Amino acid sequence: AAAAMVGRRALIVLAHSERTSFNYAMKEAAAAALKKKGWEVVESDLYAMNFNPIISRKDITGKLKDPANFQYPAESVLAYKEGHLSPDIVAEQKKLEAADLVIFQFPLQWFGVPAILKGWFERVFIGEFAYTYAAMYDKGPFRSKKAVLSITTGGSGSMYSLQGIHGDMNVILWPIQSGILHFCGFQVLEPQLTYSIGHTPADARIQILEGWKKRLENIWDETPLYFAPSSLFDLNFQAGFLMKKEVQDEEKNKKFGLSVGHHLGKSIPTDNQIKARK
Amino acid sequence: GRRALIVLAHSERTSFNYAMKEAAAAALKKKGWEVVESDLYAMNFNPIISRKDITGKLKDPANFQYPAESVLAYKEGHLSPDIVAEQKKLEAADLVIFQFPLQWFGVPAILKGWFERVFIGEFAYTYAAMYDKGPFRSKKAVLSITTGGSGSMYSLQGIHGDMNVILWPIQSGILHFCGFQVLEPQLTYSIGHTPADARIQILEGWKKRLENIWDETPLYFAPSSLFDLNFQAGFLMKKEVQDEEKNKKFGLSVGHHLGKSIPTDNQIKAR
Ligand SMILES: Cc1cc2nc3c(=O)[nH]c(=O)nc-3n(C[C@H](O)[C@H](O)[C@H](O)COP(=O)(O)OP(=O)(O)OC[C@H]3O[C@@H](n4cnc5c(N)ncnc54)[C@H](O)[C@@H]3O)c2cc1C
Ligand SMILES: Cc1cc2nc3c(=O)[nH]c(=O)nc-3n(C[C@H](O)[C@H](O)[C@H](O)COP(=O)(O)OP(=O)(O)OC[C@H]3O[C@@H](n4cnc5c(N)ncnc54)[C@H](O)[C@@H]3O)c2cc1C
Ligand SMILES: NC(=O)c1ccc[n+]([C@@H]2O[C@H](COP(=O)([O-])OP(=O)(O)OC[C@H]3O[C@@H](n4cnc5c(N)ncnc54)[C@H](O)[C@@H]3O)[C@@H](O)[C@H]2O)c1
Ligand SMILES: NC(=O)c1ccc[n+]([C@@H]2O[C@H](COP(=O)([O-])OP(=O)(O)OC[C@H]3O[C@@H](n4cnc5c(N)ncnc54)[C@H](O)[C@@H]3O)[C@@H](O)[C@H]2O)c1
Repeated sequence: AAAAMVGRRALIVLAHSERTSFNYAMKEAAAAALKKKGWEVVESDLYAMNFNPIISRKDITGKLKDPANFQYPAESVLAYKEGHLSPDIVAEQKKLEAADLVIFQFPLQWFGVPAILKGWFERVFIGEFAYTYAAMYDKGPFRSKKAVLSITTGGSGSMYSLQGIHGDMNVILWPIQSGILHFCGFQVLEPQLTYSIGHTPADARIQILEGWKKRLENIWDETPLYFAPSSLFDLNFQAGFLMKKEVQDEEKNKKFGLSVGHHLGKSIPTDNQIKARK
Repeated sequence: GRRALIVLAHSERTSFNYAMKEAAAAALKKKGWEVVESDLYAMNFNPIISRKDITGKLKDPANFQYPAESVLAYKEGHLSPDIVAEQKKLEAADLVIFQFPLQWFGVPAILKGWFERVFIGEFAYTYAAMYDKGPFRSKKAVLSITTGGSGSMYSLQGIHGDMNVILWPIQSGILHFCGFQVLEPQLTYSIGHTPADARIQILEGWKKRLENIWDETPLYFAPSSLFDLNFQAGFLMKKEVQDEEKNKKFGLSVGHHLGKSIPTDNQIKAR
């Protein structure tokens, strides 16, 4: 009936302290659904792990190159290559290497990810492992993997609409989806947005769980979000990593920009960071 | 005698970030400001929200909810004392300066956590008082950021895309949301490839700016009065205001682009 997805691995990263939370419920739902379709599922429950989110010298267990002028980016890359990274970092890196699908489950906090997840990015997404300056965006190491955000908010969807007090949600997601995930190569799927979960009745919450589960059955066949391909740009320091001139000329006449970040002073394509286009 | 709080998020005293903090403190003191600091790494500050932040009796320990529990604790005064000490510095401060390196297109984890544990409901925001009506409307804030990448990379045509979009969640979502008037950010691009003689010039320029910082015009955000501030209306833009804007070519701000063009450098330069 569905002899598929049998070879495939999934990592679920959760950033909530309480097992009584709807965030925890969504993580359980995701794991169940994926297992049922024959995925292997690994988890990182950052609060349960008591994960340490602060970068420091202690992340390098070997010999620093220049302890007088300590620079986390350079020192962390050397340590990755020589294998004297702190073992909590390495364990997470091995889960990522193995995973084909990565799901991030968290509550929106101050228009962003929780501190503990931010720190996970900071300590685990090391140079050479997750990105290089030669291989950015679509050429990056994780180009064979897919990622998706599943977010809960306290505020209602109207508040994050084009005319809402808080403003467009597409703008809020951009730094995360483009700046962190796509930067390392991930194909980014449509975010799962659960608005105003605190004022949602029980019957509706169950529908949401059921809908999440249903989505996950075919998650791998979805079309990803649109980001400008790197090939539109001159990727060297002399050109300034600017958009190629021929591409500027092709776009001179169009009404819409390419993406939220590449709006080009024009209109932002509707729901660029929320819905795929095919 | 006005008061200033400088929040720093860098671990190394050898860093240009540390240099900029020292420069800021010197300049402000010279002009007769009182200067308080939060060096988050030096303080070994704890950035993770937990039950431990409430020292008293939880309202509902079976179904723990940080937003509700933190607000009760603020009102009854059983917040963890590390949180309270920071809150007292904020209350006193007229000017707040945030000094940090851009990390993953955002603030460092340790500063994010500072926001999460210190900007508690009732203290920093309510629901009645959002944005320009918020508790900190009498105070001014400014970001001072360093990046490794060059400014061309964050231009309209750069690989990384518009810097105005990157700053919006911080300046609007965190700072303006609580009432702060937000001043033009101090952006130091490609600090890694800047020599010592140039860095000292930059420090000197930072210092020069700070002598008149209080007289500057703040960034533009859509006033709250353009909106229907109740749950039934959905906090949407009022109909009359939608009609007045229907024909204009530019939107109001980065977040309130309204499907039109974003006013140039909305989050970087004042009017
Ligand atoms: C520091 C901070 C910053 C914040 N910033 C923002 C912000 O910028 N924007 C914003 O919109 N919000 C913000 N919030 C609010 C926050 O995003 C919400 O509290 C969060 O999304 C709630 O998710 P939860 O899983 O914790 O819900 P809970 O309140 O724990 O759960 C919601 C409801 O679902 C019920 N439930 C749990 N499990 C199940 C189940 N299996 N089946 C059915 N019902 C179930 C619960 O019992 C409860 O009734 C912020 C909160 C904090 C603490
Ligand atoms: C996890 C992580 C994520 C990152 N993500 C991004 C990203 O998304 N985008 C981005 O653009 N960058 C990113 N970076 C890079 C980061 O922003 C830069 O490395 C940072 O801005 C460097 O600033 P610094 O103060 O540490 O100075 P450094 O350049 O690291 O070192 C300071 C130098 O200044 C010198 N100096 C100090 N004081 C003085 C003085 N008074 N006079 C003269 N010289 C002085 C010191 O001697 C030293 O040589 C990231 C880095 C990390 C670790
Ligand atoms: N933008 C931000 O930075 C930010 C940060 C935090 C929260 N928020 C806001 O959080 C809201 C989500 O709803 P909420 O978390 O405020 O819900 P809430 O806590 O106000 O839920 C209210 C319900 O809980 C009941 N209740 C009983 N005792 C209570 C108590 N001690 N405290 C609170 N409620 C009690 C009320 O009677 C009512 O039924 C959104 O409006 C969102 O904007 C925004
Ligand atoms: N996260 C990011 O966005 C990002 C991206 C790329 C690189 N980085 C980091 O920062 C570094 C990027 O380099 P950078 O931007 O600091 O400097 P750079 O290496 O690009 O400096 C350019 C060099 O050419 C010269 N030069 C600079 N501008 C010029 C111009 N307009 N015309 C002619 N010559 C010019 C300079 O004197 C310098 O020697 C990388 O080494 C990496 O560590 C971060």
